[PDB]
Amino acid sequence: ETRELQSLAAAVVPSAQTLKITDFSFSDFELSDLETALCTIRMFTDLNLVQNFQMKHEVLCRWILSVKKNYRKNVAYHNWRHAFNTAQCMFAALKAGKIQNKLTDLEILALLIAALSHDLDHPGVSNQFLINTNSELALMYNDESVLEHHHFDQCLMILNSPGNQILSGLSIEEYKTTLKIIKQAILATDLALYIKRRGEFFELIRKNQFNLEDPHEKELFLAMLMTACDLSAITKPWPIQQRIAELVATEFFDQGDRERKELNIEPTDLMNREKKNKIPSMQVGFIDAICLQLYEALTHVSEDCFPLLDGCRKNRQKWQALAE
Ligand SMILES: CCCOCCn1c(=O)nc(NCCOC(C)C)c2cnc(-c3ccc(OC)nc3)cc21
Ligand SMILES: [Mg+2]
Ligand SMILES: [Zn+2]
Repeated sequence: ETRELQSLAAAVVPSAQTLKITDFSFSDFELSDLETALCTIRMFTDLNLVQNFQMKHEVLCRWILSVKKNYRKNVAYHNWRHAFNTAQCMFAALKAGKIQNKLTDLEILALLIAALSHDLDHPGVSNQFLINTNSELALMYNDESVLEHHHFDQCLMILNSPGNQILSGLSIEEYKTTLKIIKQAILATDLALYIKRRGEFFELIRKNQFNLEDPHEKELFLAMLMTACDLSAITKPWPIQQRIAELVATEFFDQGDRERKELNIEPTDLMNREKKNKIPSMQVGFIDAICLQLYEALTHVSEDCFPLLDGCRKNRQKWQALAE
């Protein structure tokens, strides 16, 4: 929409301080859609991406609105607000968490784009569901990280669309490198790839062998940072985290309803509204098994990332009081 582009491109962009986007405790709940788009421009601006990459304001504005438009409004959790919150957590980890200091402008550019694009056109159903219902997407990508390959395909489509080419000014070598980093960062959002690769990351930290100058270690770190940002709603102050967990559960139960109606199966506990009683004990298990070690490792990388670990520990204690 041309009208929405004009509304955004002609608007004054408030400061990062005013928008509170540097805060790990940030909440999008009170913001209007236009305000989330203004926050997004501010993220690109303050990470020196607009200046460094000579980005055309109108093009960046069109791209943000195209990304926002390509998230489904009938998806409870994996929608524009979650992608926006993931990017905000990336901005906070880069600024407040001091991750910016450890990466190049090209990596930062790729991470912010990947954070905003990582769930593009998420259908609100898991990879397993798409393989189960024999969906065309599952066939296109050989049942491996189906959604994640699709999110990158949607990301590229937007980047290649007329008037949305925010990378048009990059040199050919920079452009190819950025797309490769974006692709790897989006694929990293598949929790199966996080579990597969995390052991190597935790071992590198434990042995003090963690070296960001090594290209293989750099890619591994960017993958871990993507997961940390993706799951970051689990680290928010209790009331904010509780409201998002309700959306997470709503999406899982919506898939379960689809499985009951289309496949005639009793869904897995995670996807079964009738087994909503398992939520608190399952949240404790998931935080302990998946979340804590990741936030611990990121804090070892940069001490300033501690609020993510602190919030995760506080939420674990709260969910446990509900489950016990
Ligand atoms: C609330 C719904 C019930 O959650 C139960 C716990 N739980 C789970 O058991 N399994 C998940 N994924 C599939 C299995 O994965 C294995 C373990 C690798 C799973 C995925 N995401 C969340 C989540 C994320 C952010 C978030 O932010 C607030 N709140 C909850 C929780 C999750
Ligand atoms: Mg995803
Ligand atoms: Zn996500």
